[PDB]
Amino acid sequence: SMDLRVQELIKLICNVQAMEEMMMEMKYNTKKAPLGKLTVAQIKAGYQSLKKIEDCIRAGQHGRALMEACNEFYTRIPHDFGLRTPPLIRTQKELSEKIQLLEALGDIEIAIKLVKTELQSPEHPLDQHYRNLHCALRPLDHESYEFKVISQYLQSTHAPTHSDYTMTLLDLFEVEKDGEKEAFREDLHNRMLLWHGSRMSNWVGILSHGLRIAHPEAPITGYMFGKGIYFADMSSKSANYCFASRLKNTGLLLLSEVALGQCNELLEANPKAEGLLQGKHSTKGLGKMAPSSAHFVTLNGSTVPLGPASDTGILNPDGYTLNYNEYIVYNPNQVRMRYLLKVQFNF
Ligand SMILES: Oc1ccc2c(c1)sc1nncn12
Repeated sequence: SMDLRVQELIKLICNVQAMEEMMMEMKYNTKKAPLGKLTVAQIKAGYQSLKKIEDCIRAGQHGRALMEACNEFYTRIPHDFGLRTPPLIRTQKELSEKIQLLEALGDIEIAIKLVKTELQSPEHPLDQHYRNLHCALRPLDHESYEFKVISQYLQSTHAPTHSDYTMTLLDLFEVEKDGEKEAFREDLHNRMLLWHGSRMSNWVGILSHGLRIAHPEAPITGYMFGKGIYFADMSSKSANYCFASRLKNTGLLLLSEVALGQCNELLEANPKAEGLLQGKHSTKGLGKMAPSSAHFVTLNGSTVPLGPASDTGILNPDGYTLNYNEYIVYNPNQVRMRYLLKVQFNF
């Protein structure tokens, strides 16, 4: 039967009640728009509505035109603000939160289809849920070399500007998504083992379908370097995207092999960065701080950029400089998911 540590992981990520609660925390109205009736049509219409809001934000047009565009969004994607006036979506940050909400609904839509029982199946439902992921998860020995390198990568690349929590590694799984090896660009140079964080609602989607580029209808300004798959070399930069809290302080972190090839190195946000590649295989947003190559090690022949991070001396002379690197590939065939960390956030 299923390892007890794998059963606990599946039970955790397949919990629809937890998805309901995360959605209610993001102000989505699960009473008016239940997760059972969630569709890709509803989400796509939501993205279309956020595009009009993006246009108002871009132009500095608040007031009544913004209020009308926001009502269309709240009609297409029901929210619960109780007795409060529904707030305007006014800042790029606010727009990003609504893109993240629709990205969460997309992975929950996948989860609701997958976390179904068949009468005829002789399997416990938990077992059926795991089989339906088409993704092997194997628990690793805490005395193993891999666990030691991954513990060090987690701790040594916790950024100094993310001092509101530490992370304790509760457990570690090897990930083997069916088909991901066969698809992967093994040929490409510059293969790095990099971080990705996501909300607890998203892991069924990510493990069963892999990391995916943003929806085509999503507002382009939601994406600092366009519609690719985003990774960090600093554990805490990625772990901030877990959105864990004091009350929900268990999250997951993913390590993937990312075939970066030649990076187009950029100093400032450019949502059209995908077009600027021109023969290059990835975008690298340069940070002020990064692990130094003197501390690099390998795991399964991928480079692990162990910290501590130090000043890169990179500055954007005409803009904000990223504190930390980020890596964007625009094709899932440049990603191979490899490890899944069960992380206790110490707030
Ligand atoms: O601009 C971004 C957006 C998302 C994102 C990063 C950079 S690095 C990372 N790790 N998990 C999620 N992410």
